[PDB]
Amino acid sequence: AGILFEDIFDVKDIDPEGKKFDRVSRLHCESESFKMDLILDVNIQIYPVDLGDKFRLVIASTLYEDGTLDDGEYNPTDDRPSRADQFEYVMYGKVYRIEGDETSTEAATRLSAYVSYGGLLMRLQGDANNLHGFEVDSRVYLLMKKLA
Amino acid sequence: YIKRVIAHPSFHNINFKQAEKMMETMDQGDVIIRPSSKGENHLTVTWKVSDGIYQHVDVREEGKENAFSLGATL
Amino acid sequence: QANQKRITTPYMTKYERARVLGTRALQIAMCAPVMVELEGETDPLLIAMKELKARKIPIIIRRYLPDGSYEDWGVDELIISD
Amino acid sequence: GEAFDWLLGEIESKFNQAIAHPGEMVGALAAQSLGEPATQMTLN
Amino acid sequence: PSNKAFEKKFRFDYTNERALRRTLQEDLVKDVLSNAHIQNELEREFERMREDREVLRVIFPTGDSKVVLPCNLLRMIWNAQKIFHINPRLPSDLHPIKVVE
Amino acid sequence: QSLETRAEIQELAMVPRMIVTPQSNRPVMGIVQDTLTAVRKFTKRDVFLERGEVMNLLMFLSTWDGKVPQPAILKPRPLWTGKQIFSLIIPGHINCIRTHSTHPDDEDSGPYKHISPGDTKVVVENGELIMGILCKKSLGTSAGSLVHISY
Amino acid sequence: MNAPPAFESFLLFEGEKKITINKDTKVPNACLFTINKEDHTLGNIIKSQLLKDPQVLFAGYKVPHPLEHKIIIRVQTTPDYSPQEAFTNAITDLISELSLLEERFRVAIKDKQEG
Amino acid sequence: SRTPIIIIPAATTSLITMLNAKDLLQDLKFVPSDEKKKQGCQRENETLIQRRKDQMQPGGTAISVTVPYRVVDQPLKLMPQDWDRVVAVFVQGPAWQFKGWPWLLPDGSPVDIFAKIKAFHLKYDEVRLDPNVQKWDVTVLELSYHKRHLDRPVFLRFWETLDRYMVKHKSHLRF
Amino acid sequence: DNKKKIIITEDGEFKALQEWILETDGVSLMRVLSEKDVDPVRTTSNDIVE
Repeated sequence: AGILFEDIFDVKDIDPEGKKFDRVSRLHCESESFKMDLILDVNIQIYPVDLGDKFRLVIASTLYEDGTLDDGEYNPTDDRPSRADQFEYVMYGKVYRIEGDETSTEAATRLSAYVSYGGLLMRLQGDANNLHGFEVDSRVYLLMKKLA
Repeated sequence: YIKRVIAHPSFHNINFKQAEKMMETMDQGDVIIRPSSKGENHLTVTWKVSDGIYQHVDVREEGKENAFSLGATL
Repeated sequence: QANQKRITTPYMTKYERARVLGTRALQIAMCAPVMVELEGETDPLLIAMKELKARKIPIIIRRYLPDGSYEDWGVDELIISD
Repeated sequence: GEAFDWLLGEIESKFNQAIAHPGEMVGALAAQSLGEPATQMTLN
Repeated sequence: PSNKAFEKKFRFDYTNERALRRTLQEDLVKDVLSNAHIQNELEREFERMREDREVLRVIFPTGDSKVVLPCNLLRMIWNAQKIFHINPRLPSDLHPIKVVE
Repeated sequence: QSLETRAEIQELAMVPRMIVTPQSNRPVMGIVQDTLTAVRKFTKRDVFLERGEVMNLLMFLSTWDGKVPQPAILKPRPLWTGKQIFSLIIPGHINCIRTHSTHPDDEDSGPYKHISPGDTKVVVENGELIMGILCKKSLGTSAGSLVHISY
Repeated sequence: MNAPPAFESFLLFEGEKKITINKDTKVPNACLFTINKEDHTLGNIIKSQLLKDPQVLFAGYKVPHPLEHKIIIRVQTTPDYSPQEAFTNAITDLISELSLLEERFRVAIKDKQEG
Repeated sequence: SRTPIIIIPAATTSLITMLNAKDLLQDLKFVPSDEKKKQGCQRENETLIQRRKDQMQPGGTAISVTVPYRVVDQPLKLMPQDWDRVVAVFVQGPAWQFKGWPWLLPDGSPVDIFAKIKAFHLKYDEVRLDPNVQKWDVTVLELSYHKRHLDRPVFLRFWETLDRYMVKHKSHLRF
Repeated sequence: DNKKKIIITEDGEFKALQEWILETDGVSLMRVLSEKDVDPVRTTSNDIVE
């Protein structure tokens, strides 16, 4: 499959510290199935989001359901079936940091995975077992779909 | 014969008799490339067919900027 | 100062590089025999740079010590960084 | 282990690159290095 | 750093086996725990660092740690981590005696 | 006037060899004036570029290897960020951390230390501008700037 | 004293070629078209038309120096297509659009003049 | 069999030669062929490479698999199935080496072969890169003449690049 | 801190203590150094010939 994580999130706050950029807003969301915490910068000019919205979020290492990997280069003329077809907002990024509450003697119980989508930053935080596909320097896709 | 500039292991700026003299003590199948008396666009390849027997092959040079240089296509 | 124990730096200095390249280029420009394959090269400085990278410059650097002695280093015995 | 070995080689290389070159006219260089900021500053 | 912090950060701890298992691979852990020559080498390493620290205190009698030196070691370590795809969240195969030597 | 003086100048005094000065062990040249003001705007978090604009800019990148990177936003429309293009400009795989001039003093001790609300922490990792707004502190002549680390 | 003649920006010098074609060797199916004595007018229209072609992966142009009169157009296509073909088809499309526009402008002028 | 094959240039002027190729790829360290001639190593027509690679497995477990690799100095004497098994060849420059191979264009340009299989080029950083190499599509590996600690990263880069491409293209073969 | 007294506590940390210092208008370094209660290790002058 190539899916690292999936859940449904509720938007709980937008730009709590005030708006920092005109076309980008920071979402603070919580998921219900896995109790994950999310901070996500979104291009709201092209994909507007309102308080209390719900969306399905998928983090995938590939867009191809057959699990094939990508070169990381724009391939606009490829027409293989793509996960992106099922989703409205798709970003491509890189894991730049993984933090945890591990001690010198104990493995982490809570992990935080940080991703940069060309400078739009995401922080996915929760129980370490949900975040075991994330590796620093790996490229991921973020798939988002509002649901009513 | 005209001197040339070819930094090849088997190239020697010697006349035919000089090449044979040095080639008598060499092994079978060895090759010595020397300037060709035919002109400035030719090269002579001498190889030892057998002890005491030597074959000279004339190689033409095409596409050279100077006479001493090696032709682009041989 | 017997070259058995040469005590100066085993690296070619930047000043030695500059002057060796210049001197060899002038020699090439004056029809000195070349030490590498020139394939499609004509500028004497570029040829001298090729020879330097090939470790073929036929020049010896004589380094004078403050005491008055000297050490002779073949240009190919020195480490070329830049 | 591999990264550590690469690191040792890199440190040695950079250190040797940092060493002063005989022939360096450090007196003139020091004179310029103190005079230029002097032109940057004021009388009072 | 204070004496306690200095010892905490810089002195290799070859007694705590759980922490060692977190940081080093199993064979290295067994070697570090059992071998006594290695443990003496690590203790000598720390004593050398303690003497260095006293010397530094003499050289910089103020607490100014900012110095001008040739090789940016931290940037080199970061470069090594990236070049060799080091995963920090896994035990390493680098024997601590290999670092000292 | 001679090959020897020409070689001297070439090997000792060309502009690129002079990029770092021994007066203060830092670069003497940085990015100035229009380029500096513009790059600060270019690397803001909300700078998005279309396919055509990206292709034009890549037209002006002499070291470009000819591969268009995957856009940071693929849907609903393909959009590249300023940081992606600038990452294409950065050489090799250098690593550098700096702070933008408007970086708040208490940010590094609160949460969001590694996810800056204002995009005021510059992180170049593996030759890629992951985060942060570039300015004089990152592209100027101060010690430890990006141009210094590149040199 | 060092002023270039004004005609230098649009008159080809003796032996100068209007257009040269080279392969871009970094990537496959990519060509660089160098055009002499042309500027943003042609370069921009040609690039925009090329971007309309779905088999063109990359199209861009630049003037290397404003005091010189050369433009460079870089075109990459899919392997089932050629940058030469894309360039030719782009010029044909632009000519067609201009011809239609001229006809329709003539018709509109006539309507306006009659009443 | 399923062991991949690597083709080295035949000329001795290249920075990689049969004996030197085994050392470079097996140990990921550089040794000039001149040093090996001093050592008097015996050149073999066929050579084997034993590379230890950790296997990506679920649960984080790693098993140091030692997949052999086959190196052929002379590629003409290979059967068609063996030619299919080939996955990598180093280009030393001139094209006359390649002529005589399958999948070669009538003109003589080997671009078809390079499209089908991955081709690298190995040379010192200082040396100007062969224009004939630049026109084709072959990766380039730069080795410092003096610094010997820059070889492990570059040969790791070669192995990683060959892997990535090969797993994408041919998975039946034991990468 | 450039004129504060910097000590190392028994815990091994640098600590800056505020203390009184005197600045003069002229210089008699030898006599001032020999005054009681004057620190003869740190008391200095800005007049290099002295």
